[PDB]
Amino acid sequence: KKRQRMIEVQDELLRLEPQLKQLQTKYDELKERKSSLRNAAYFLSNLKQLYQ
Amino acid sequence: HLNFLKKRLLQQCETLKMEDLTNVSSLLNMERARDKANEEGLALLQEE
Repeated sequence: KKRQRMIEVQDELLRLEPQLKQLQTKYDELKERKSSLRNAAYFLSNLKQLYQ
Repeated sequence: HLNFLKKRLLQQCETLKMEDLTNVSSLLNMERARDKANEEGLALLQEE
């Protein structure tokens, strides 16, 4: 069980690192993808909707 | 009855520790109590 505890913590350390990287990627992708187009494709087309 | 008891001695000794067995048996008994404590500790910690 103690060896199993070390293995699970090793998975738990790996799981923690993977979840931290995945959540960092999640926040970055959320911000970039969700807000860029809703602001760029909005404004760039709204600027086109303005100027053109 | 004492002669017959020496007879019991001569009867079962041929055919076939104790204080140390008793003391170390008790010692291992609380050692295994501490052990089931470590088991509930390790099992519950592994479960969480």
